[PDB]
Order: sequence, then structure tokens, then C-alpha cells
Amino acid sequence: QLLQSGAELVRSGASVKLSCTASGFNIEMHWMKQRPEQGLEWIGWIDPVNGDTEYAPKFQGKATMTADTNTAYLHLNSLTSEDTAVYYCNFYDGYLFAFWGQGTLVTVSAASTKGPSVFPLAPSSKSTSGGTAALGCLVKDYFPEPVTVSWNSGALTSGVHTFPAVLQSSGLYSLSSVVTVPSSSLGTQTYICNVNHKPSNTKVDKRVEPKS
Amino acid sequence: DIVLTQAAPSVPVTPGESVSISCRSSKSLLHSDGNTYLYWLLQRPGQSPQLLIYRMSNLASGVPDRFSGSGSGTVFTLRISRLEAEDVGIYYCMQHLEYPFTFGGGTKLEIKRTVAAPSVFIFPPSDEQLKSGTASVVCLLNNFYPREAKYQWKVDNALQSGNSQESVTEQDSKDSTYSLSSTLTLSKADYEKHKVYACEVTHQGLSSPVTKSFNRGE
Repeated sequence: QLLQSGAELVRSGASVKLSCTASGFNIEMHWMKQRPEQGLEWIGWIDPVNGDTEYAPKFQGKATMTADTNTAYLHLNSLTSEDTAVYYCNFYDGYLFAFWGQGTLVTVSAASTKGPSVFPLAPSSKSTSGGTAALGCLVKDYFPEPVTVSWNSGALTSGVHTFPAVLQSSGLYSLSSVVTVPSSSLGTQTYICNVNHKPSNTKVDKRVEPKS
Repeated sequence: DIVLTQAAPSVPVTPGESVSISCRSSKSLLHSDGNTYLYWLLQRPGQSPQLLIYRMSNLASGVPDRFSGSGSGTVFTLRISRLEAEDVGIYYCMQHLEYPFTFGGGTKLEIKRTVAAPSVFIFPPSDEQLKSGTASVVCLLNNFYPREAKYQWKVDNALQSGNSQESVTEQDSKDSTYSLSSTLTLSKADYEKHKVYACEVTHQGLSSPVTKSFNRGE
């Protein structure tokens, strides 16, 4: 099981170094790049013990891979908007035990980081469906991607829809996270969305309540 | 480099039934040591990819029998039998032959299910947001099938355009339905200039179009 420390915002022409830590093994690694709404692309291969590093045709002058023995490192340079993408490190053992990291988003923009505002999408029950009632959180006006929403600190997951973020004409992002819930349970039980925007060091716990 | 071709979109399948995805290639696909290094991977929505089959036809850890890979020469096929609703995702083919390792354009697998009418909800702007200069009004269309749905914002019975933005979830892994949210953004003043805010939804699963609405101040 391997995690990679991501969420990078850099200006067109800068350079980044992404980490990739390992919590089980370290032999055999591979890097890949996924444009935000596109197929996968292969970066390259690194031998943990000996820096024997093949690279793709377009990442030759861009990508550089290292390892410290228990992490891997990928350094990119001369980043344009076409490098804004998710970066995965995977260590396949040749047989049937391929592992992958959760990915690292690299946004290439001049825009400033902005923390999100978190507003309730309050249910009514009186003015809602009969069986279930929907409530939610609006996470508005943040940059860069991504934000993460949980409900009741990960305890509530059934019938949660966290939507994809949309980029507004203002150049800022905004997503909604809704959850449906039996209307009987309202008022008695507590519903709280946990918004986390790492690039701006913003964590918000917003208690969503019926309108009073 | 070698060009891999998936060339297959939806054509939605029913759970229980089977389906196959193709991968068209240009090269021999045979390492002079016995093996063929075509690999099939699944990427579930909002997740890192995972290994399905490694040597054209061998099964990785965990992948059940119903998955079988096999092709003819350079045209490879992944067959998924006993389709589950949780098989939604994008299926990519890659190869470990020519050193520039290339994926294909992937294939999005959409699962068929019974027509489901969306449950519609409308959310007025929070007072806190109204403290600032903007008012956001949210409309939720929950758990419908199929994908094609229609909605219209209506402020005091007047159509809106230009001022709305929509997001759509992926097909659910469990009930294989879609959800959709639309946000209508107005200045506080313009918001306070009207009474009835309404979202009107039209879907195959509805008898007549449904209209959810609220009135400023309740």
C-alpha cells in the first residue's frame, strides 16, 4: 500500500517534485499521467536500487525519477497548461500483484489559491419529498482543485452524491455534495459535512440543519 | 509507436449478461520468450486504475473467473460474464512490448437498468451567502435512468438562460443511476427582486413534468 503526497499549484514555467511513499515493499517504479478528462499516458520506469531510467518520447527532457530507499520521486520542469494532470506511481511485480497510488494533481496556472466558502443546502421535510429528504453542502469559490467532502466524519456514506466540480466563468471552482436521508431522522440526528481543501489549508465542518 | 484502438462507446448492457471490449493493435504482440504482454486495466470513476488480466489471458489477484482475455493475433478481447452493476468504469488496454508503453483510448462500460424517475429537490440560498453579494439556488435530480434528462429554471414563471451551471455524477456502482445538480447564480439584489423560484424537470420516467419550487422567505 503506497501513498503519494500531491496537490500542487505552480505557474507556467516552474517545476515540481512529487513524492511516492511505500508502506509494504520496494523492489521493481512506474509513473503515469492522466489529463483531467483523458486517457492514461506512460511516463517511465525506475529501478529502485540502480537509477536505470527509461522515459517516454515527450517526457525525456521533462521527467526525472529518483528513489531514496523507501520513497520514489518524480521531478518535472518547464510546465505548461498541457501538464495540468493527475500523476500515478505504480509498482507491478510481474505476476499478479500490481499496486497503484491515489494520484497527485498538478495544476499549472497563474491563478491564486483561494479557500472555499461552505454554505448549507438545508432540507425542509415540510417542503420536500415524502419518504426521503435531501440536504447538502455547497463548496463555492475555491482554487485550485481538488476539494474533498465527507459526511459525519466518514460515518455517513449511504446515498451521498459528491458532484464533480465545475469551473465558473469567474475562474473559480464550485461543487455540491448532497445526501438523501429519511425525513423521520431529521432534527434528532446530526448531519455535518467535512470539507477539506488542502492547497489553501482549509477544513470546514458545516452543520446542515432544517430551516428555522 | 504502436497504436491501440478501443473504438467502442456505450451500447448499454444488462446485469447478468456478458459483454466484450476490443483492443486493436499493430504489432506482433509476442515476446520471443513465450509471452504476449497485452494487459487489461479497469479505472473505476474517481479511483486509481487496477489490474485485471496481465498476459493477454491470465488473471490478476482478485479478478473473478467471469473475466477472460483472449484474441486473434493483434485483435484482443476482454469478456466480462455475469455483469454486475459495479462493473461500471473505463477499461484500458496497455502493452509492455515496444519501450514507449502506450495505452488505448479506453472504453466506458454503461450498465442498463429499469427506467427510474428522478427525485427532485430545490435548495434556496443560505442567509450566510446572502450576507455577501451572491445568491446560489441549487436544483437536485437524484437517481434517474437513463442519462437524458431535461430541466428548466423559472424565476416568477420566466425562463432562465446563461446564468445556470450543471454537474453530473457518474453511473452509480450500486444502482447504476445518474444524479445531476444545477446551480443558478444571481446577485443578491436581483434575487430579492423576485418571489417564486422553480425547477422544472422532464424525464422518461415521469408521467408529467415535475416542478419543485420555493418562495423567498420560507
